[PDB]
Amino acid sequence: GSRKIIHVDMDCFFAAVEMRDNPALRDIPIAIGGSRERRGVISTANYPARKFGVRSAMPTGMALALCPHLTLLPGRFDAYKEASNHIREIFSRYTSRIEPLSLDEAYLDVTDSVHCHGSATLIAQEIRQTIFNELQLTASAGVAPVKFLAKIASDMNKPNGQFVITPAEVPAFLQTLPLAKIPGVGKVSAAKLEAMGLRTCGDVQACDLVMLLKRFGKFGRILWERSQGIDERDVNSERLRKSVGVERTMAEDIHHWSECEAIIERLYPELERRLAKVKPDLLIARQGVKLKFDDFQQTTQEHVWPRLNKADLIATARKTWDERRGGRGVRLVGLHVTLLDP
DNA sequence: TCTAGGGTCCTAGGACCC
DNA sequence: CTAGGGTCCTAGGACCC
Ligand SMILES: Cc1cn([C@H]2C[C@H](O)[C@@H](COP(=O)(O)NP(=O)(O)OP(=O)(O)O)O2)c(=O)[nH]c1=O
Ligand SMILES: [Mg+2]
Ligand SMILES: [Mg+2]
Repeated sequence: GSRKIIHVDMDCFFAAVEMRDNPALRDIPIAIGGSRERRGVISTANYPARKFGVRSAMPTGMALALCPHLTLLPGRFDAYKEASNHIREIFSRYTSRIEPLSLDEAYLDVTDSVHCHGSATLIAQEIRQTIFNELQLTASAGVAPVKFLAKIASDMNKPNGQFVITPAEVPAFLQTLPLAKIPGVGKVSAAKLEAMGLRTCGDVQACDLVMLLKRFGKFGRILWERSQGIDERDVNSERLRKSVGVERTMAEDIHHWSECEAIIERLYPELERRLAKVKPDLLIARQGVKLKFDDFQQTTQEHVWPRLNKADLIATARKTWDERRGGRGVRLVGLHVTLLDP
C-alpha cells in the first residue's frame, strides 16, 4: 500500500548541544573535532562556521584556513547519548516502528498511527515541538511515502523545518531530482552517472535496466527503482550491531613495532569494556586489526575467531606489520571484532 | 588543506564443502 | 569419466553519521 514515513534529523547535532550548554557560543563560528596538533577532522560545525565553508570531515587545518577564528571543541559524547536516548523516547511516544540510523536520526513508520488524525505532518510537527521543549534542541523532518524521499525531504527545510512529499507530488519531484541527492549516491557514483550522461532521476527513468544491472549490479537496480520512486524498504526496529572497533590516529612516527604493540596494549582495555556491554561473555565470529599508512592507504586483517583475546590481536598485528607495512610509516592503529548473528 | 572515529552494506578473489 | 556450484573467508570500496 502507501505508507507514511517520517525521517527525523537533529540540526547541527553536536554543535547544537554545545551551544545549548554554552550560550557564549551560539553566534560565533564553532566546530567539534580534533586539533591539527593531533591531526584532527571536523565532526560538525554550526551555521556561522558553515558560512565560511567549514564542513564535516574537513581537515581542521583546512577549516582554520577558512575560518581563522573557528572555536574548536573536542566532543562531549555522553551529552549526545542522553539527547539521542531522549529523542528516541519521544519517538516511542508516537509509534513502535522506529529505525534509528544514528544518534540524531530515525525513520518512523507512522501509517497505522491514530495520533493526529492519521496525519504524518502534524505528527512530525509535534515530534519537533516536543523535542524543542524537552531538550532545547532543534530538529528537522521529512514526510514521504517511502524512506529515501523522507530522508531527502528531511534536508530540504533544515534547520528547524519540515518538508512533505505526497504520492501525487512524487513524479514531478523525481524528474528534476539530482541522483546525488539520493542516499547511497556519493561522489564516485554520481561522477560515474555524470560520465554516463545521467544527472537526474528523470534521466534514469528513460534508461535500460539491463545496462544499469551490468555496470552497477545491485546498485543499478536500486538506482532505477528509487528513480521510479520505488523504495520497498520497511522500517525495521529490530536492527542490531554487527561490529565494534577501537582505532586511533597519532601525530605519527611509529616505524618501530614496539610502538604499534604499545598502542595495541592501550587500545585493548577499551575494546573489552565496549564489547562487554553488549556481550558480557565476549562473543566474536571474527577478530582483527587495522593499520593505516603514511600514504593514507590502509589494510585490515581479520580471521575466524571464537572469543576476544589480546594475544591473538597482537600476533595478527605483528604479521600485518611484517608483511603489509612495506617500510611505510603508520599513522593509525585499530582493533575490530564482528559479532554473531541473532 | 594534508586528511577522525565510528559504523553500514556491497563485491569479489580465492578457499573450501559437497 | 581431474568438478562445477555454492558458501565461506577475507580484504577493500563506497557510503553514511
Ligand atoms: C557527517 C558527519 C557527522 N558526524 C557527527 C556530527 C553530527 O553532530 C552528527 C550528525 O551528523 P549529521 O546529521 O549528518 N550532521 P549535522 O546534524 O550536524 O548537520 P545538519 O544540521 O543535519 O545539516 O554526526 C561526524 O562525526 N562526522 C561526520 O562526517
Ligand atoms: Mg543527517
Ligand atoms: Mg543531523
